[PDB]
Amino acid sequence: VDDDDKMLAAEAANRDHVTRCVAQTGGSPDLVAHTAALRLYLRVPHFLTEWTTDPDRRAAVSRALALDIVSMKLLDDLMDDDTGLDRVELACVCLRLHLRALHELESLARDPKAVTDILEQDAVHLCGGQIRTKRSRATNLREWRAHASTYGSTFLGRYGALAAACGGEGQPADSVREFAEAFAMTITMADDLTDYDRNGERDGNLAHLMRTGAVAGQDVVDLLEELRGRALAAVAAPPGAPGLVPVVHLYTDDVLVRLLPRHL
Amino acid sequence: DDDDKMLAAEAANRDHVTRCVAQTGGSPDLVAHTAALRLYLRVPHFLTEWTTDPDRRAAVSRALALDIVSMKLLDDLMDDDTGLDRVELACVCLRLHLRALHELESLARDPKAVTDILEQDAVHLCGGQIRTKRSRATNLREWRAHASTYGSTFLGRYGALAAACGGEGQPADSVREFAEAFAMTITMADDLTDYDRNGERDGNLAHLMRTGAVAGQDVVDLLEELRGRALAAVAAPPGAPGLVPVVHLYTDDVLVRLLPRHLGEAGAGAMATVKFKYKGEEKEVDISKIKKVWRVGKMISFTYDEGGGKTGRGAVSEKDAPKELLQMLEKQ
Repeated sequence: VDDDDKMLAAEAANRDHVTRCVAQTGGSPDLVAHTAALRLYLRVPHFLTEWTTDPDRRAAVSRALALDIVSMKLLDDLMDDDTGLDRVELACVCLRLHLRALHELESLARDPKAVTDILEQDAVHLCGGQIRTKRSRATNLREWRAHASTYGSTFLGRYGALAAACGGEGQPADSVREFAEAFAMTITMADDLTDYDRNGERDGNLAHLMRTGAVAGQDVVDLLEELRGRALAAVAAPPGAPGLVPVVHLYTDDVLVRLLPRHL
Repeated sequence: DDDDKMLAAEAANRDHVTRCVAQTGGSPDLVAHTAALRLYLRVPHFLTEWTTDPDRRAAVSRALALDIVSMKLLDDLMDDDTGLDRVELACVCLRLHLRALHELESLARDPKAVTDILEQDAVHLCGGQIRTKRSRATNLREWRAHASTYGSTFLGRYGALAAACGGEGQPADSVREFAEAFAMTITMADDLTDYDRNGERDGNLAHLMRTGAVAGQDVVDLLEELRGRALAAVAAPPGAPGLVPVVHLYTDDVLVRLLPRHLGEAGAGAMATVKFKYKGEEKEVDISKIKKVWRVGKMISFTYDEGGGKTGRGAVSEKDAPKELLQMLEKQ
């Protein structure tokens, strides 16, 4: 039973916890399905909880994070209003999953108060950030990374801090967060370079800037190597999460080998 | 001076919310939108009426304002008909909500009380709202059932939070009972108002009333039941007597101002009458047939229409004179 077996079971367990919850609160089949298809979002909590030694606590935190992350994803579906799903269901399920997550996370945190501390702390930076992102679209790598740092990095960094706050001891809280923020940007670039064709995205989209020449391929390669570097470092801080090393390489190499060639 | 406290409270909450909206990147339009939520911003003052420490009362009142508004922005976002920017709506919605959670948890008796309360009937509230829009109501019973989740349960939770964060002397169950009953009185008022302000029709109480699907007298009985429920909760020790005029104010407004717009010609249930014996017979006439009426000592004498250019006559003790007849006296 290797790490992949733990990852696959964590993902399935998070998916089930989420769908059960969407369904008991009125979610339509289409919404339950939409929810079941957010694969990475359901998997990411497993990486964030890699520093948690108790297997039972880790599964509990993992699925509580999955509930809020999916919740935020639905809130995001609600603002783009482009999924064809019923906005009432989207809004209601979004609220329901979020409140259940607060309940679950607070019941696992050493200090229940730590949960609302973390969520409030850079709430302005994350929310005001998302507004600016959608207002002024990016025109170069500097502007892109800046925006991605809020809806991507700050977004995941928060769940990083929560996983540390609800994971018991032996948790290097700042490294868990460092990890999530660097990893979040690697995957945000991935999404950008996948969503160009799957969604027909243009304005502010990194793939678009790449093709229109506003951004150089080498710069993009450098950014990825920088993020890889930052992620590997974060997981080497004591106590350390060696399990995440292959994960960092997996997602980074994929953007390099599979996705970048599609734009250059 | 409770009126001055109530007004100040609303302004204080307005201030706290708008600054918060502004600090997050909310546009002037959105800021104005939330500043216009008058009753939403005032309601927290009613919910914290049992809070003895003024400084704590103000802190709780504004934290509640924050979340109540946020939920209102969430609702604006699902209807997507305000013309406001969906991104700002979603982001400000989340930001205010997260701020409210932080403020409330800081005032709570117990660390888990805020999230316990929000989780408790979260499914009831959320699936409740989904079903409200999924199946429009077709009678008073159905209207009331839907209204009990997005109105009563909705405000009931903030009633529970006011009690949880308002230190000692809070009759948790009563604060919430008030919130749930008052929320429904307000919800009926919105329906009877928004019929014209918004052009709302499906599942709308005023529409059900005009359509004939719901009877005026039943609406009156419900409002009376709700006034009674609210008054009782407010009477429970330690008591919040200051809320009494408030309860009557809102209930009477629905009865006096709003209801008549949907019933018209005295939809006050049954056509009132006057019973009397005349020339040895049992007689009863509808106030609608009565022409002239005057007093002679404690007796009320009057005439009326019997059918055609025909005119009736009669006299009854004032003790047996219906309210309507007695009013016709003053009005004559």
